[PDB]
Amino acid sequence: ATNKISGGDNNTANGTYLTIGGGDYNKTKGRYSTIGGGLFNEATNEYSTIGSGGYNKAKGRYSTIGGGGYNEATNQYSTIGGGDNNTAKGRYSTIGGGGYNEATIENSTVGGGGYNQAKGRNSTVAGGYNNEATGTDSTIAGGRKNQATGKGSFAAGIDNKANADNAVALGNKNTIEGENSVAIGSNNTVKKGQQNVFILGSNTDTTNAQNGSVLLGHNTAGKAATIVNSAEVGGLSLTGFAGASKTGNGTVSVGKKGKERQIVHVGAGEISDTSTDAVNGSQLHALATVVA
Amino acid sequence: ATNKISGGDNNTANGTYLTIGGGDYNKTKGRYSTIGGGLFNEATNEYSTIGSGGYNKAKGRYSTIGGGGYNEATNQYSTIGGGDNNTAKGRYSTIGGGGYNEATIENSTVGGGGYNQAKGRNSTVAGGYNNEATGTDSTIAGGRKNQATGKGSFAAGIDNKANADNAVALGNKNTIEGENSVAIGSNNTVKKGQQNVFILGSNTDTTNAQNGSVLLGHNTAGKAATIVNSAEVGGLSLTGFAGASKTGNGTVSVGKKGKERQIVHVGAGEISDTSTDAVNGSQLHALATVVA
Amino acid sequence: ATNKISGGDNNTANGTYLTIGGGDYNKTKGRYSTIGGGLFNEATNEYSTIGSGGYNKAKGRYSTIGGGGYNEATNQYSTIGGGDNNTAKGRYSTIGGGGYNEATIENSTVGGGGYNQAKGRNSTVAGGYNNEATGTDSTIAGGRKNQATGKGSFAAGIDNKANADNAVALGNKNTIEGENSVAIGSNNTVKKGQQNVFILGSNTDTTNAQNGSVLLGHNTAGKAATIVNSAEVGGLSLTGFAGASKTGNGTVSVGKKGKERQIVHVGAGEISDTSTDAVNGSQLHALATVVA
Repeated sequence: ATNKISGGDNNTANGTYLTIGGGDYNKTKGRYSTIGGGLFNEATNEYSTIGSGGYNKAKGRYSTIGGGGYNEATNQYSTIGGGDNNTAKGRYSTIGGGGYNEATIENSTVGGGGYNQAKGRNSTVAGGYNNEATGTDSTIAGGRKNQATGKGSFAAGIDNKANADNAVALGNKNTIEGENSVAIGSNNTVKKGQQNVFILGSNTDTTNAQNGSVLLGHNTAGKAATIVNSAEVGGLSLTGFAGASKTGNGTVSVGKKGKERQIVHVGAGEISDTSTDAVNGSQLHALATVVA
Repeated sequence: ATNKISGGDNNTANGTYLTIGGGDYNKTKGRYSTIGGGLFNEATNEYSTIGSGGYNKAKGRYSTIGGGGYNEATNQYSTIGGGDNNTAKGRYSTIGGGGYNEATIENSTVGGGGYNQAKGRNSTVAGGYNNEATGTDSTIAGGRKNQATGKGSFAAGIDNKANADNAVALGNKNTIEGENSVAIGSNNTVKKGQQNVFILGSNTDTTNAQNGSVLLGHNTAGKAATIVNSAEVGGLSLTGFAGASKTGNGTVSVGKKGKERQIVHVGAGEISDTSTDAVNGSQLHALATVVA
Repeated sequence: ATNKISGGDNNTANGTYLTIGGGDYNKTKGRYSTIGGGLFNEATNEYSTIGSGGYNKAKGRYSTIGGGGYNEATNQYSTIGGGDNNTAKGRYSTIGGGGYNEATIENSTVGGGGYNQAKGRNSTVAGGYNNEATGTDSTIAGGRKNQATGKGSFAAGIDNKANADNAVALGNKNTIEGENSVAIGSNNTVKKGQQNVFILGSNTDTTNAQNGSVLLGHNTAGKAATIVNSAEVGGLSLTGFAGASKTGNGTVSVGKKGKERQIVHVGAGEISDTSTDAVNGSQLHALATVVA
């Protein structure tokens, strides 16, 4: 006799200090739970809340469904703002609204949009469509058809995969499955076992890119690092080159075979036997002048 | 006689299983709609919800307004968490809260903040102020005065325009209106018809940057690619250069005229007639040594 | 006698057109405020709203708390969707849900997650864990333990500090405290007084990087710019170098001492006395051929 249920013949209460504002076929269980009205809403557990709408289920302690239809807030401190067929079943999980979204682990959030999944702990999908953040601390800023399965990974745009730890995939069709790698632009792939690779470009060819490679530009291809201590030009040998690195660091690429790029506005580099500064045309000219 | 309306003399119901918790001047229409209380709230259609507040309008099926004032949730599965003068009129559209925000198409989302507009399908504005995402699958992460009119474009910071397809504008005053281009930093412009341009820099001059150009650094200027098959130094001709590309790929720029940059820690490149590897100072020194 | 309070012996109303749907120990003050039910909820001021739950406080005009526990919406047009111990005390501030989140200034937003703080005007934290956006127009896209104290700054991933104006920190452990700088990758530091520095790389050494420096790649180190007008190789002097810039622009770095990187697919640059185009191996070979 502590409950305030009113409205319909089929509104049922099974507990203490429950309230149903009206509508019909609404169930309440537990203690201090509330349904504002609507149709076929279930608010069980302690201190749960359903604003209204239809076929919503707020099981779990301190759950909240603002309204809409077919939403399910399960688990402690869940929140669904509203929308269609949203499922917040993580602790402190949040779905702002939209359709068919899932926030399934502790502190996961979905801002809205459609068919988004925040499945990682502390993962976030701000909005967009068909985005899937699975890694711990992963983020999808928005867009469509992104994946962020990496720990603390970040993805935004269309069809990206930030699918290794600390992966950054920005733009369109960037696939990252190698640790600590970045791809910004379009159509870029960093495969598993290609580590520390950085791409600011589009339509790159990363077949031959070793670990540590940097790729810049449209149509740029990776290349294996070669050790060059010396060279021979028709009997004449040139020895003592600096930067003939033993380690496999990879190479900074600015184009591909047949589609090379000029590097412009380069300052004059040191000319000495230990110098690893790049050389510009005026410096080579200077020497060629003497060869007259 | 299936309705539960109570509270004020001016609360009106026109339908089946409607509920008004209290307050005054609240209207309900349709079936299974609910107003918790407050003032001048309109909940029409089937299964709509208004928590409370004032002058809110939840027309449209399965609409939800949590509270606040002057909010309008129109169209199926709309959600407004609360706030001032928010308009969610897209299907499954969402506005978390804030003031004067608009989510107008299917699956669009506004997290909060002020004067934000998610007008593209699957578009997202997480928050901030005066941000406008118009493209399909476009994203504005936050900040102030951003635009994302491009399909699957991405913008964040202050005063950016990701206004071409797959455009990435990050930081302050990056304007992109050329396809598949990226600008990260400050004060960068990629105009319409400048395609595949990548800028990691600030205050760049892109007047002379052709398609495919890469600009790195503060004050960096673009430059037109030149074909250089050979050169002549005082009667002496040097022929057979590799990388004298016929195609217009653009050029990687690291500075501007008068403010050139050295490129440092460059590994020794191949010295052969097909070599497109960059050359360091020790390599030029090596040859100069022989010229003694 | 304009109020509709029902449910418990300890539900109190002190104002006009207030409503309490049920539960117990709920307080209402002001005009047109509403509590759906629950336990120990306080809805004061004009047009405030509490859906239900426990120990929630909606002071402030047009406030909204959807549900959950221990939430406090203070100040005009505040919104808390639900969750645990959230505090929205800015004008038009928004918290989607989650636990222990704070939106404290005008137009600030927290999408969800845990221990997030939007303390800057127009600031946004989409979600994640322990993120702190303090700057005006600052953004944290998501992830864990980020800071964005800079005006219009942007951070995402794990443990970043976008802590200067227009700072972009993307990935893991990027620290930016220098004006208009960008760090994308892992373990990068831009200190106060290092301006206009751009890093696309990881584990960089920025001790010797001057203003305007660009660092590319894993393990890349900055280097001070040197003026090189001429050089001397065993009595032979080479004068008239172009790009011997007087200004301190900094240098583009591609590696570090002992771990240098080759730059590959470089187009042939102009060979003239004003040429600042980079030189490739085939061009140096061409000259070496003549030295036979």
